[PDB]
Amino acid sequence: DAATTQREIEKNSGAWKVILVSTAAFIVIGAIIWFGGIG
Amino acid sequence: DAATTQREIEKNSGAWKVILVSTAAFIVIGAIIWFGGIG
Amino acid sequence: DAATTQREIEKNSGAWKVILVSTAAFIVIGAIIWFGGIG
Amino acid sequence: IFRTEEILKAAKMPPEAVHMSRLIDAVYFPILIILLVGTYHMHFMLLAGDWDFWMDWKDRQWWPVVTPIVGITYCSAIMYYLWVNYRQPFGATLCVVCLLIGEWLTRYWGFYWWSHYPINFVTPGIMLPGALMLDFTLYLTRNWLVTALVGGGFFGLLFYPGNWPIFGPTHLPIVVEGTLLSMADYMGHLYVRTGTPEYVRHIEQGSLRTFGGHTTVIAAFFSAFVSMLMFTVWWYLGKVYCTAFFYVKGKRGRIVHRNDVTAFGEEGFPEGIK
Amino acid sequence: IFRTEEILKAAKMPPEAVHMSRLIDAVYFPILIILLVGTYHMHFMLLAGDWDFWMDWKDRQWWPVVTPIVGITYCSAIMYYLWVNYRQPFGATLCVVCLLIGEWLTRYWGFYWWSHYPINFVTPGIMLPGALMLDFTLYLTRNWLVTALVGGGFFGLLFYPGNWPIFGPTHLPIVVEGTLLSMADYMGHLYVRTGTPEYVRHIEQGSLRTFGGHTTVIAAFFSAFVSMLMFTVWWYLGKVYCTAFFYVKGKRGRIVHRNDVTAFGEEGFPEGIK
Amino acid sequence: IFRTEEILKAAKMPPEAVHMSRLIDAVYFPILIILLVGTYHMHFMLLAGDWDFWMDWKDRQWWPVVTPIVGITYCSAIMYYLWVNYRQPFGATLCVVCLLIGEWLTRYWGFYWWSHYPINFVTPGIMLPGALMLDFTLYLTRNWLVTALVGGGFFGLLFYPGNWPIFGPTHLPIVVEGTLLSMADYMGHLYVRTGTPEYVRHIEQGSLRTFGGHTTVIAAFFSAFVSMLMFTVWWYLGKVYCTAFFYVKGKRGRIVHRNDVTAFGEEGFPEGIK
Amino acid sequence: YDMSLWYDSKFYKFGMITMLLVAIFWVWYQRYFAYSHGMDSMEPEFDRVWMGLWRVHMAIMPLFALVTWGWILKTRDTKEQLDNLDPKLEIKRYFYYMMWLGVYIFGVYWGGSFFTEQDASWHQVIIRDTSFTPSHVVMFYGSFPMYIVCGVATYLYAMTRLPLFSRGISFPLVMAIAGPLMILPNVGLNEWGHAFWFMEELFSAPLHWGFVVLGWAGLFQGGVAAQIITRYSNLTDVVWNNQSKEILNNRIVA
Amino acid sequence: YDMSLWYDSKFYKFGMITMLLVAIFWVWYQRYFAYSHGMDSMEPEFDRVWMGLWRVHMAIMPLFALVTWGWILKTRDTKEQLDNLDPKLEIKRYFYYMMWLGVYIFGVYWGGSFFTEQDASWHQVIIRDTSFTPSHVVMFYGSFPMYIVCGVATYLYAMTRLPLFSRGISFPLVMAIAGPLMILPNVGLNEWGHAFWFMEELFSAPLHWGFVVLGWAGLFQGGVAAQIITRYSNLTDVVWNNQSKEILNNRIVA
Amino acid sequence: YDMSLWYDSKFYKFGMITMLLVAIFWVWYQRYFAYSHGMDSMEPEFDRVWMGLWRVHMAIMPLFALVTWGWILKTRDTKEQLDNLDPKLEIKRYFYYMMWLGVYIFGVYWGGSFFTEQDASWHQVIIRDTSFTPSHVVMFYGSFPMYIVCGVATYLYAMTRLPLFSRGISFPLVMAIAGPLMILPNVGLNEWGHAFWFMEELFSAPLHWGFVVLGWAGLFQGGVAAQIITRYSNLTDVVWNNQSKEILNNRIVA
Ligand SMILES: [Cu+2]
Ligand SMILES: [Cu+2]
Ligand SMILES: [Cu+2]
Repeated sequence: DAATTQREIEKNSGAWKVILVSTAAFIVIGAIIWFGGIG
Repeated sequence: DAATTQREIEKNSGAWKVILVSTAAFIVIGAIIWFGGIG
Repeated sequence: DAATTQREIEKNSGAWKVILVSTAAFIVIGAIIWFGGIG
Repeated sequence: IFRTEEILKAAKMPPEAVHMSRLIDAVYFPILIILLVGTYHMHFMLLAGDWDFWMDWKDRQWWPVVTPIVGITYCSAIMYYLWVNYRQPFGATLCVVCLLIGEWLTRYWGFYWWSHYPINFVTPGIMLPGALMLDFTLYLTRNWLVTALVGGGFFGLLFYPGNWPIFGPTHLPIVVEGTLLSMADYMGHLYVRTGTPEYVRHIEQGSLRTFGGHTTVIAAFFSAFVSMLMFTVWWYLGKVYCTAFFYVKGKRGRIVHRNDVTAFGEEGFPEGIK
Repeated sequence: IFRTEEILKAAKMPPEAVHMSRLIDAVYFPILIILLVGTYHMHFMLLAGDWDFWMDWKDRQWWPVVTPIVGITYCSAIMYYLWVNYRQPFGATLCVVCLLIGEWLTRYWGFYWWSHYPINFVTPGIMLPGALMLDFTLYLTRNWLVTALVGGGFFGLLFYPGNWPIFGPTHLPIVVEGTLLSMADYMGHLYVRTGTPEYVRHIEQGSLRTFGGHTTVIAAFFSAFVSMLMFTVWWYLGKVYCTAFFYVKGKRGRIVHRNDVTAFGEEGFPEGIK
Repeated sequence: IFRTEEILKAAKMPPEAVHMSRLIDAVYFPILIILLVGTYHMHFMLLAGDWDFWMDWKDRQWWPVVTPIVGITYCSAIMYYLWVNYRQPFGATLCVVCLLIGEWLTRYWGFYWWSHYPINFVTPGIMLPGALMLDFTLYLTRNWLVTALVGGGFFGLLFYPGNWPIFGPTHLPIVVEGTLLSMADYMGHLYVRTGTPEYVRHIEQGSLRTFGGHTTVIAAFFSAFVSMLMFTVWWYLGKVYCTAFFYVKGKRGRIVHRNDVTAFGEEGFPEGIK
Repeated sequence: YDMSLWYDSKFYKFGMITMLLVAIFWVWYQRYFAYSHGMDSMEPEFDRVWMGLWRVHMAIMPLFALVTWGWILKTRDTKEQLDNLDPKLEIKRYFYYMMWLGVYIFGVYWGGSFFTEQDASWHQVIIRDTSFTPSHVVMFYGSFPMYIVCGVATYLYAMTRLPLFSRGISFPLVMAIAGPLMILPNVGLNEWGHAFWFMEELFSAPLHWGFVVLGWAGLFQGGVAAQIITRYSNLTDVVWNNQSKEILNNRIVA
Repeated sequence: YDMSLWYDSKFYKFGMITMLLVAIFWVWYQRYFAYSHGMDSMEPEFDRVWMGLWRVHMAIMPLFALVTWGWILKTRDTKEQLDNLDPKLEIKRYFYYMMWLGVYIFGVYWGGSFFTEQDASWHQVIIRDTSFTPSHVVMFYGSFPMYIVCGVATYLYAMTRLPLFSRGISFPLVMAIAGPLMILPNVGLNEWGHAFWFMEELFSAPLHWGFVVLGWAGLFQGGVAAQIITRYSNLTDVVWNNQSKEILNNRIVA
Repeated sequence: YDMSLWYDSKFYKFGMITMLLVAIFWVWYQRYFAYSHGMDSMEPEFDRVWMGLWRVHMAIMPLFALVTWGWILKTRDTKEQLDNLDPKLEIKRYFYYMMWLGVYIFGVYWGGSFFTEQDASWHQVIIRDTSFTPSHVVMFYGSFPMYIVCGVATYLYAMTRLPLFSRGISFPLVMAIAGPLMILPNVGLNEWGHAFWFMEELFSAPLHWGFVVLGWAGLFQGGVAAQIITRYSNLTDVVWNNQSKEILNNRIVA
């Protein structure tokens, strides 16, 4: 159909950014934890 | 039917007496045993 | 049929000789082993 | 105030049928309660009753491990029965309540009023918060595997913190003849047990591989882990316990398994009732 | 004088078929006897043969408990086979008779005529009254669960009284070097066993929790109780031992279990024979 | 050069389907390799890894018995999977190769480059000839019971002769402080193991019932015998591991096991493709 | 509507009160004769009191079994009467069967729960466990056979008055009863373990684990109740919803 | 022909390289902080380094689970879209499901094989096993939850994007994932055995046999792959052999 | 009527007498060479006598297996001859199969019963068990392989001359033979237990319990005889009751 090509072209670009905003954060949130000595 | 009402009216009065002649005896047979020291 | 009577008359005489040539040999091969001390 | 009239209308029960159903409930439910009391009490006392009886057996290694593993067994099976057959979420709580009723009856009449032991020395005590949380997990998740995991974790973890208010004060130190004891230990020595000497206590003893500050915590997790297994196993045992068939026979004398089926549960039976 | 002609007429067997059936019986029954001798003898000797071999191993704790539990196993399975397949009640008696035949053959040829031990020192002895009573219970009750209960009780209880006439005289006291011994003990010491020293005897030793006057009685009941279980278990094992199917295959190469059925046992086959 | 075009023509695969199948193989086979590495490595190290780690644990009693029994388990199941599903005879060899790859990776990175132990002290070593001969037996016989017998015998027997070239030179005698040691023993003492003292070695110790000249030989046969059992058992476990069904539900909410079937494997499907 | 046509509870109440009174009498006997005549097993007074009670149990319980089982088997329903059974009478008979189950379960509660922790309680005021200790007499020789009789009687009634139970064999019910039944022969294991090297100090000892495995059979109440509820639903459909009687005779045929 | 319509591997490659880099970072952290700050568990530097890494794991891994599971469950296919799914897209989605399985199995390899013999290696250079030893932090608190997230995510994707997995419950897949999943709670058994009389000296000790029994569930890959291959053959028949689509919807119905 | 058309017993009698004579010869050899040359395992006469007998067994028994199995497999019936088999000849062949079973069971009796208590008898006149003790040679290396050959030969004959056995795989027969067959490899367990810490003093020791578990497979004679009796009844119906032959070829098809 078309909604297939489009719903799936939207989850390619959607999935490749929940990957790149989690890569960055998870490395920044764990340093803030490592370098801050929380606990 | 009728034999149902009667066969079952006969086991009500029949069962309530095998209960009252066993209550009495079992208490009299076990005393005769308790107070007689049989054995 | 006939091949039944004959295939089976041939395995009677065939089986009674693989019995009598193994009886003899097995007793001769194990003596040659017993009396020769092979090993 | 719940939705009972809708349930009764969906079941297509005339008022006499509703009254007959109410009588069935009022007859069967006490029977199930008494059976749970008896059988669960026997199972618990003959698998974990020794730590249950005495105050000085409640330790950091064996009591909080043995008790939940033994307790989860009947709870899982009764929860399976109730949930699968009638969609009732109060299985584990009912099991533990029955166990505690039986335990209190025997402690008051057997240990105290016959054997002259004090009541405070024989507090069992409770295992109820874990059963309640397991029931809540089963109701909220509706999945018995997620229930196995989370509820078994809860059951194995909440045992010691839930019993600490009862047996925490019994750990206050006392000095007798220049020797340090826990108050539970001195209570155990004070009240003579002719059949139970000291050396039979299966309690912690310390080890060179042991972290004394973490003992209970480790015992809190191990007892949890096995619980997650035990639940699952006994859940399948529930399917064994609900096996209801008859050995019917005919002709050659052959025996066949036969199942009696509910007519109301068939495809078109409810529509043809009217 | 029994009802054999009626049975043969109900089976619809021509005289040549009757003769062929008689030949089948005369060929197969000795084969079953020899198989029972061999396998039952191996099982009994490798599970309970040590108490069986020697007079001084026949004690009040282990012999009358181990022997019936080991003996009931083959008896239950063979009784299942015979009763279920052919309605023959002589299973346990046949098993014990085969075991005793094998035992006597080996004791005479192995222990006595080769190892120079006296025959009286190696009496096994009997386990036959319990098997006979079990067979009678199975025939009279026709129910295998009531048979399990009552016959297992009989099998576990009658072992010691049935063997007492054989080994009772061996318990007469003797005094050797100022030490009291049972005559079985002195027989064991007299005839040297290079491979069997004294300390390997798994016999009673007494305990501070033991009532010496009741020992055998307790051993008579425990051995009974387990028997009631063992029978039942091995009865189900009989159903495993009668599993008779073929792995047939076709086309994709798929293997399916296939059962060969008796045509005479079908619904209308006997009526169409004529 | 084998017969691949005939196989592809019999499967009725268009060229795009052939390319898609090749991509499936190239994706799935490394996944299976990595899974075998991980799981088989965990199983082997946590059942028989202690004799695997150190040179002085490789003895005549426990190493050549424990190692093949542990190793045959995954091999039998993976061979079942491959042979039954795809007619592929390289199961056991693949398992042992994956185990050795994982072992070498961990020994180089964990034991040597992190814990500073020498590489020669942590040779595992090989278990490959037995797996190869088991694969050859399975391919040549095509029967999994004859394969069980012969291949389990080979697997249990060829372990020690196949490892002797690696650990034979380590048995040369040395004299330290007037005491005789094997060179493996002195290597074990030389390189300190803070967590592994001497007394934890489960190695031969000699016995008064022991024939020192036959020890390994006996260990070569026992390990074989159990292997013949283990294979068989795990072969059935393979059928458990290939169980592929779905819990489907409908209407009353009833759950039924459902199997997805291959359409190409039906009776007339291949003929109707054209 | 008429309650009495499908419900009656006099026998259930009588059995419940009688069992409670018997248990109370056992408790009073234990509290009156244990410390004064039950401490030493070799004293003549120990015989006269506790072995006398044991003999009373050994003579009364077989009489109880005989009377109950004979009455149940004697007033039996023929196959003709079980084929044209009035479904209202069938509802009443299923209520009776549930009440028999309740009496049996009350006996199991008395045997396995109350008179068992009371035994552990006795095991700690005595040097060592005997065989006819005050506790044993009341349960091992009293409570144990008591529930067993009720169990048999329960099944008996069902497979005599309930056509379904007279037709097929209620698998769950079998185990539900056989369990506590087989618990009594486990006293042999208990004694053999206590007297020999299976140790005696713990009450939760491995030799006491035969009782738990045999009492796990009491959890087949799930299958028992499933059968009861299925039959109750079928009877409700037949009697009140004017449905065909064929649902009562269709699924338990050969 | 067009490869891209039924095959894509970017996500698989990214996950593989990311997992490899995470494992390499764990190895470097162990080799840099174990001998200098991991020898004594009571030192403040031990806290600041290894318990800091433990806290980082405890804060990141739940975030990983939340993000992955929420994204998978949020971009879900409705029952309408899963009923008229393009079979070429179904082939692509099955490739994606196999790649999710591959990532999960790579995590299992890192947890159970590499970072386990590295632990035995650590068990011999230390006096006794602790609880947050350098090794533990990287695997027990790092590798273990890591593969578990991937496992759930794998199943999640399948039962969200694969109609068959959204229809029936892939029995083999369940066990394949539940196994290594249940391996993490077995750390409780490990610690309880080490700290008490189950001994600690051997690495192949009976308390370490919970992991092997739980990882035997990873052998249900046979059933998983059987389902995958059956569906792949059906899709090949439908797409390229011009066969009827009814073979895709016939055998997994009620 | 004609007995010879469906019954013959010459081979059975010959095998029985030959096995009995072989056992008698083994007994005579044991009684003549055990006390004088079997006491010490390091003496040259021990070699020349008992290891010579062991070598004779090791050379003769494989020859026995080869000859018997090759003759059975060489004079095989083709699928054509097994499809139009004369049912009287089928009765005769089933009698032959029962006789092969009888020879196999006689071998099992010699191995497991007679030459086993004779071994316990030898275990008490010697210091400790060896490996080629007089007893072992006759059974472990003689009686054991002997019955195994007969077992294979029995099945061989059946699945070569009996169409049913050539069609499907007689599950019970498989176990009935495999059991005593697998008993011979259990000699490895026996030796390993004797030589190491599994103790040797008792004959009813746990290491001797492999033989009982493997010989429990000999109880599948129930299934074997069930198959034999079912086929015998079908043949009786076909031959003498003039019933259709279709009952012989209906139930063991794909
Ligand atoms: Cu007691
Ligand atoms: Cu560790
Ligand atoms: Cu021997």
